Amino acid sequence: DIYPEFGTYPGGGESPIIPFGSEKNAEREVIHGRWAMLGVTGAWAAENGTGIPWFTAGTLCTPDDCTAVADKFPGAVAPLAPEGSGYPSFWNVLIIEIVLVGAAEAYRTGISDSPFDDGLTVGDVNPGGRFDPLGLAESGDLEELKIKELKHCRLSMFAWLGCIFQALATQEGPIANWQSHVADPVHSNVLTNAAKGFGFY
Amino acid sequence: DIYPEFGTYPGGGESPIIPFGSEKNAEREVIHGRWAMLGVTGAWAAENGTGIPWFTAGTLCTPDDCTAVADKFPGAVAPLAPEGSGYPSFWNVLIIEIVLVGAAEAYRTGISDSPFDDGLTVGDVNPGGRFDPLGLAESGDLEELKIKELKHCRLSMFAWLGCIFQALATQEGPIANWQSHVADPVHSNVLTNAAKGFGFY
Amino acid sequence: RRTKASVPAKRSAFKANKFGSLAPPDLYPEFGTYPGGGESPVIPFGSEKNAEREIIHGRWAMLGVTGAWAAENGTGIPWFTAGTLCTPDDCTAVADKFPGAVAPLAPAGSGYPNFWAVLAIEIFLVGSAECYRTGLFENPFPELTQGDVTPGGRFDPLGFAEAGDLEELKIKELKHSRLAMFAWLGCIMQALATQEGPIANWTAHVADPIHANVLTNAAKGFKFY
Ligand code: CLA
Ligand code: CLA
Ligand code: CLA
Ligand SMILES: CC1=C[C@H](O)CC(C)(C)[C@H]1/C=C/C(C)=C/C=C/C(C)=C/C=C/C=C(C)/C=C/C=C(\C)CCC1=C(C)C[C@H](O)CC1(C)C
Repeated sequence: DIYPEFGTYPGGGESPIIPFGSEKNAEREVIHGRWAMLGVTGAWAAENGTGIPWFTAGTLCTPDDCTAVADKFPGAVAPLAPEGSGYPSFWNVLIIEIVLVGAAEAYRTGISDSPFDDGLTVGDVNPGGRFDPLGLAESGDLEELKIKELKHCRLSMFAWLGCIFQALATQEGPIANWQSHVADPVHSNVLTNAAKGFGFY
Repeated sequence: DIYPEFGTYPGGGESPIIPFGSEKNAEREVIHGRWAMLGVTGAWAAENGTGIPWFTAGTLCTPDDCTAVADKFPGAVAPLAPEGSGYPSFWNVLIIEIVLVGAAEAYRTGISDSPFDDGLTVGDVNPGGRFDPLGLAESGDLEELKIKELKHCRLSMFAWLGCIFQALATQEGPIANWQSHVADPVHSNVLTNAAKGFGFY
Repeated sequence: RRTKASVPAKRSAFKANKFGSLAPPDLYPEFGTYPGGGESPVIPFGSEKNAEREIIHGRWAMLGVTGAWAAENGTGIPWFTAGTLCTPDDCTAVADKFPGAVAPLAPAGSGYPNFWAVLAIEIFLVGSAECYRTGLFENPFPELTQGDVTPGGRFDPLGFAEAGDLEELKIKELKHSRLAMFAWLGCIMQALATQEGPIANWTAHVADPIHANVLTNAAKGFKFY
């Protein structure tokens, strides 16, 4: 069996708890997983590198101050910024964020015409035409690789939901919570935190 | 076109996010919308004219005392109560509103027969048999006015949802949150209040 | 050893005699309808499995509501804090929690329910039963069907199912199930809002009915505003 766990891939199955409904729901699922995966690994890396929890990283960069981000990146040869000048600013990045992500979005979904105009079809999660220069889509069992990615997608989203609920309850951070649990698993758990209260009880 | 924004009205096509399901859902959407129109408009007007938050307005009338509600109307020529505080009462307002709203609801749905004795049909929204003393429904484009009503329904409900979550976070009031936003658009928003922790973090 | 294969001819210690239906011919005049007898009033029927899921959550929530009720009546400890008693450390306390208990789970001294001991027994018993109920493990009782919430063989030793009308009893259980689940939801929301046990909230609400309500505690912000 390809998918021995509880649920099954959309292509074949029944979706036991929630009905399958639209196929756009499956499109969203994959995209949510492909995103949350990047989010979870980014929160992991930010906690490991800087010790700053992900959920307050936005406090760092603000309209008045967005210079602190420059010195955070570990092992960089020169800063992010022009040193004292600190050209990077919240708005400086924001205009860049909105234009670049909006272009990437729209050329993905087909709100605007595809610039690549290379036969790629919008509304498919797996293009496999240009976004795989390495050819791992072409080679190997492509369907099995869709399965693995899906599994990683669902795991990462569930871990993301865990991360947000741990940020709400513990207020410490994902990796800080991981270190607390590993240092002592018996007396550092969700139920131990509930016994102590989540800061509200 | 008719519905250029995201999504569509019940007859326009398939729902993007939640499948349409039962036909009664459209009726619930309209009724909830109209109640949210009333609710948002009341929350605005009471906060603008008086200044009390709508959410704490519940505590203001209580069976210990419901005279603070009296005379708290802008430009009120006629007092709500006599000079006597005893005549106005929380249960006096409650009993009449229970019987009036229960009658209105039962007549609208058909638990009890229509006293109006009109062509207005139960299990139906905006019959228009008598609810529109002015014939601009039929004189104007009835379908255009219906889609306009529905767009205002969805706007008012989404705004009411935002109002309740702002009350839970900001605890200052919807209109008062508006005032804070315009007073300082960049230092007063969600992200700033999240940096403050919504009063809990 | 030879094969005897005699006739047991044993009767149930108690076997309820036919009592039929004790309900009116109308069976769900309440809001909504039982599954397999009409259209779901509001929420869409997710799957055929959802009926059995409703039954299981219902029976579990019945048992949970009665447990919180009896625990608070017998000890005064709220259900949501009763977990803090039996822990890997100092699970001795959890023992003497039953009013009138001739003996303690923890005899005086070291003798005691260990959390891990209790836990290990809990996994080995409850998980086994949970699996045997569902398609996991196998079927130790072939005469019964795994995946059926109403087996009604060895699981009704008193035979109420066959003694009365089966389907009215089924809907009666379903109504009790939905009532107890909604009551359980009320209990968790009350625990969140007031930080006091269900029977404590009940007592506060019956001593002075006019105050000690949702809206009274809301006037204080549910201790958060
Ligand atoms: C938002 C992301 C997302 C999306 C769009 C989907 C969509 C889908 N999944 Mg995927 N999945 C997700 C999350 C998601 N899932 C996560 C996190 C897990 C890990 C538990 C899985 C695990 C999973 C399995 C194992 C299976 C699916 C299946 C399916 C399909 C059936 C369900 C459906 O159509 O309704 C989609 C409806 C929703 C996504 C709404 C969910 C609503 C609940 C209430 C969410 C609860 C968490 C929520 C975010 C909490 C709020 C937090 C907030 C307070 C901050 C569909 C294609 C099944 C399938 O393909 O069948 C063939 C299948 O077998 N998925
Ligand atoms: C209770 C109010 C309500 C109701 C009954 C409906 C019902 C409907 N809408 Mg409307 N709609 C609403 C709210 C509502 N909508 C709001 C606020 C918006 C603006 C965001 C819209 C925007 C909208 C669009 C754009 C479209 C619809 C469509 C539809 C139909 C699709 C079926 C559906 O939604 O399932 C019934 C509803 C549900 C199953 C909703 C469950 C709740 C969801 C998952 C999350 C909501 C969060 C919740 C408020 C959190 C509360 C927490 C708080 C208590 C603390 C149906 C007629 C579609 C349509 O007509 O297609 C033909 C369509 O295209 N609606
Ligand atoms: C988890 C328990 C549970 C389950 C599995 C079901 C399942 C079912 N019910 Mg039952 N029911 C329940 C609870 C439940 N119900 C409760 C508590 C009540 C009393 C209010 C009822 C009352 C009821 C009636 C009156 C009827 C049904 C019907 C049905 C069927 C159709 C609905 C469906 O498939 O979608 C199930 C979908 C859901 C359960 C999703 C709803 C989720 C909301 C948001 C509630 C979440 C609860 C809570 C706020 C979570 C807190 C989280 C915590 C972290 C704070 C199905 C067998 C109908 C039927 O049989 O049709 C023929 C019918 O007529 N049920
Ligand atoms: C379905 C549908 C159809 C209609 O169309 C419309 C509609 C709106 C009615 C809609 C309805 C939806 C809804 C409202 C769903 C809600 C479901 C819910 C709330 C289920 C709860 C299920 C709850 C369980 C199993 C709990 C078991 C509890 C146990 C073991 C406790 C054990 C225990 C005890 C004794 C005391 C110790 O201290 C410790 C612990 C705590 C361990």
